[PDB]
Amino acid sequence: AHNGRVCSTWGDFHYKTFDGDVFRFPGLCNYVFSEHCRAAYEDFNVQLRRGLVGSRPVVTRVVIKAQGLVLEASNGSVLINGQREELPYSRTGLLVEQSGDYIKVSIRLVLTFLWNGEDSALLELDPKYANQTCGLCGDFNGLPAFNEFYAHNARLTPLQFGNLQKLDGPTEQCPDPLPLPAGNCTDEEGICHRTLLGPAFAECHALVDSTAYLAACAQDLCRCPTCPCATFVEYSRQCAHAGGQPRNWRCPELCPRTCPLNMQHQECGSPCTDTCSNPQRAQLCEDHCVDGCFCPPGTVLDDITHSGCLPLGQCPCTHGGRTYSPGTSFNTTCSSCTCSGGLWQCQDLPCPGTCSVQGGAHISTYDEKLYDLHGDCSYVLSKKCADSSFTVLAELRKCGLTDNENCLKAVTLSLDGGDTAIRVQADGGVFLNSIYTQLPLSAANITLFTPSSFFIVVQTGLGLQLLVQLVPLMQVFVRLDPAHQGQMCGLCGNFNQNQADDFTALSGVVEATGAAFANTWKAQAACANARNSFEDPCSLSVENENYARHWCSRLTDPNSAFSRCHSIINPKPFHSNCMFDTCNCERSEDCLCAALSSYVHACAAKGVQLSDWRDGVCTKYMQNCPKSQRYAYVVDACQPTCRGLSEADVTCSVSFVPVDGCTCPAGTFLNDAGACVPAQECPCYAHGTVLAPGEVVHDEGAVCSCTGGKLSCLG
Amino acid sequence: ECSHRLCLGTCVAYGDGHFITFDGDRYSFEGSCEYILAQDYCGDNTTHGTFRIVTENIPCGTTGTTCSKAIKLFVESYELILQEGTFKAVARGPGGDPPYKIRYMGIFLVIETHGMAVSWDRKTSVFIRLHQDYKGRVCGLCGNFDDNAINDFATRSRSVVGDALEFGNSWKLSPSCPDALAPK
Ligand SMILES: *[C@@H]1O[C@H](CO)[C@@H](O)[C@H](O)[C@H]1NC(C)=O
Ligand SMILES: *[C@@H]1O[C@H](CO)[C@@H](O)[C@H](O)[C@H]1NC(C)=O
Ligand SMILES: *[C@@H]1O[C@H](CO)[C@@H](O)[C@H](O)[C@H]1NC(C)=O
Ligand SMILES: *[C@@H]1O[C@H](CO)[C@@H](O)[C@H](O)[C@H]1NC(C)=O
Ligand SMILES: *[C@@H]1O[C@H](CO)[C@@H](O)[C@H](O)[C@H]1NC(C)=O
Ligand SMILES: [Ca+2]
Ligand SMILES: [Ca+2]
Ligand SMILES: [Ca+2]
Repeated sequence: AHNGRVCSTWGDFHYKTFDGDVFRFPGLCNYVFSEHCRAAYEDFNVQLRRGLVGSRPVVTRVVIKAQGLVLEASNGSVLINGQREELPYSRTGLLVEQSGDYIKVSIRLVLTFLWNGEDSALLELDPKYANQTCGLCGDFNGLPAFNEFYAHNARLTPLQFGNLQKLDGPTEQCPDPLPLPAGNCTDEEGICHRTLLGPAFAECHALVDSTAYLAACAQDLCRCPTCPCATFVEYSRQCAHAGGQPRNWRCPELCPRTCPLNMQHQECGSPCTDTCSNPQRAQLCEDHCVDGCFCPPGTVLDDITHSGCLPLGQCPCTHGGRTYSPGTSFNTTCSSCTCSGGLWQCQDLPCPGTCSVQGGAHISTYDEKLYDLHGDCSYVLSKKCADSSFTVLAELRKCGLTDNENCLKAVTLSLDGGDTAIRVQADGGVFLNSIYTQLPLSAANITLFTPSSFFIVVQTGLGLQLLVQLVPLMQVFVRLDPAHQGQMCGLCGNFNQNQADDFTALSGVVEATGAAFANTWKAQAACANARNSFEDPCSLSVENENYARHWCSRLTDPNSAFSRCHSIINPKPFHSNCMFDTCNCERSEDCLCAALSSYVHACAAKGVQLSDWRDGVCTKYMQNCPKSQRYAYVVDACQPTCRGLSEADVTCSVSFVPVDGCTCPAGTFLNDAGACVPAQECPCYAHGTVLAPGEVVHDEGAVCSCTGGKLSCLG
Repeated sequence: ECSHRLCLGTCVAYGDGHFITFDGDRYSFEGSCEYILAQDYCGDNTTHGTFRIVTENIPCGTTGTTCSKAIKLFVESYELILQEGTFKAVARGPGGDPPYKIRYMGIFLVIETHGMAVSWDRKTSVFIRLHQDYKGRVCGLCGNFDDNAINDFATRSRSVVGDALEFGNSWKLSPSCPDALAPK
């Protein structure tokens, strides 16, 4: 262990070098406590300043210089490179903490400096610094009695030795301590002998000799009689550092210590206090005994709310910075996790898988393997490749000068082995079996309707739902009842919760990149193979650069509307999509707002209602609405219609993620004419007959009324 | 038609903090403390597990941007610290023969354990190759090796998060260490 890689300074100016020496040196200036001084380039330079508190010998300032880092500890405060910092302060290779009763500065592979704050200070050094250091801590050559005190072949007294390692301030001339006259007292009552030679440090007698510590205890007895326990504390530290196990020597009279209610003050407690945040940290630790507050065995520490040491099964859990007292639960969209057993017990609610094609080029599969596809053909977007039950096709078409300028142009749901084909174009035109079909339409369990002017919903009973975006451009989203898990094929991958198998082709091997995978799923053999694209279109135009940057940066802004989803969905792929689109898109605003809409819609699929994100952006999509309609951010149901309120509707029995778009406002309905009128202006419909509002009629021996669009009949 | 030989899973921890876990997921995490790059010491029983790998970012001449790594290859009761350009051995437990083997593979220190081979470029990249036996029973910053990359952001309490910072902050060895802030 830390056999001879330790030096220390304690109590009444007692200095202990690496190799085992002890001597008193009552200096009162700055001193080179240790320094890498036999190397071409120095690694550490730790200096001490020793002063008086009324009469108590203390350390008033430590200045550790290491590898370009300056660390000045004084006045209970720490200065890191000239700036005050709040404990703990951590950086690559460096960490300073208020651990336990001290201030500990560990510069990994360099040094370990403990400073109790008043009098003690201990240095652990790497083994590679042997023979290359010089200072009060010695030379680290391993030979105690022979090489610290020979200044050009002459032996020195500890006063002279400590005076050699002196360093004045720039404008300071500190004197030297004149030798202290003879001592007195000694250990008359025998306290030093009784304790140090007592049971507690038994095995410590086998590692560290107590003679100098006995002398120092007696000498401190000559000083105040509330300060003789410094030497015992130092002997405990040294015995722990050699490897031996010190035992508890403190008694309510022998410098008693106090700890919190659940925390006991121990000598030689395990340094790594298990805490149910990491309740098994103390498993395979490597660090010797350390003194301090500890917990009774079994009840690990609670560092999450600081309720003292708590039983393993009654301490909280943490999710996203939120505290959860054990017993509580939290369900995500996809899974529910209960805080119990000191952990999160997580079960999964069934989750419909979600493929999507955004920007006409980017594809997020069911396994969430985002990849780019710059192709010009019809690609089998998804297909239950056991059978031909359903086959979602997407036609991606090149839209500009560059081969990597693509737009989605159609979504052709083939069905029943090609017997049926629902083809949603990019203008919004919907073709049922290559025949124009307005919306809604409900037949063969297939339901087509527009929740708003921006989206078209193609809901089927076979399991898959298509949600297609037209504004600002053409994007597709696909939802699957999780029953089809690990069965599908096509571009969107086999939906088996594995991102490494998504590129499984029909030949039984995982394909390498996006385009190489896609060129196996082309619909027509005459298509041209997609090509891998490295050239970022962002590099072309500086004005395109600044425009795309200044707008797409709204994604990752922690103060932005999108921040609410940052802690759930990582927005880096979405920001890359926005950059690539806007830079490559001829209609930069269109692709930009398509990217922002895509991010919003994905987050709302995960279950977050991002709202009011179009501040000063994409407002031409606010204004362009059809007359008598209006925008809405949370459209989470069917469209309120006069026919529907009159006689119900199959349309409104479909659950889809809440999309945004243009709809009639609440309290209004659109008649068969499509104009938006309140309920009072739209008629009840009986047998398909327009029965005007507020009109009493006769039918089949009955009297009926049309109140607020609602039909009532009596008799 | 492919031969059916099993292939070793691969975790890659390199650069300023890029990780490619066993299940193929990729992310970036700039951590400064000691982080469990792998272990079998996670389960309803921790003690039927064998090994453990921690890493942390050494600066080699300052306290600034990272310059190298520091690995702690524990194997049962043995231990191997990889730093500064070579290896060490702080074997503390039962003193039998090494359950590891050491080799100088090109510009790499390669340490095998008959089912778990660690390759260290001697500066900053670690590539770990595991047998298919350890599938689903490991954890840390190389995921849990389950061929399910979506949930590889499983923290200490197995609360799968959508954020890299929380997943990294979970696996720090010493809870006293400060959590890394937002990477820049
Ligand atoms: C330490 O700093 C505080 C202010 O932070 C000051 O009031 C005090 O006098 C200083 N010295 C001591 C011994 O507290
Ligand atoms: C330590 O340094 C002294 C200084 O000259 C040298 O004579 C001696 O050989 C060195 N020994 C070791 C073990 O480094
Ligand atoms: C999810 O958790 C919340 C809070 O405990 C609860 O109100 C809600 O009912 C849960 N969802 C379920 C049980 O589907
Ligand atoms: C739904 O599908 C079944 C099976 O193909 C078919 O028999 C039925 O006519 C369809 N429509 C309804 C309303 O069930
Ligand atoms: C493993 O853990 C279970 C509880 O999860 C416990 O019942 C069992 O005794 C443990 N086995 C060993 C060998 O520790
Ligand atoms: Ca010496
Ligand atoms: Ca898959
Ligand atoms: Ca996983």
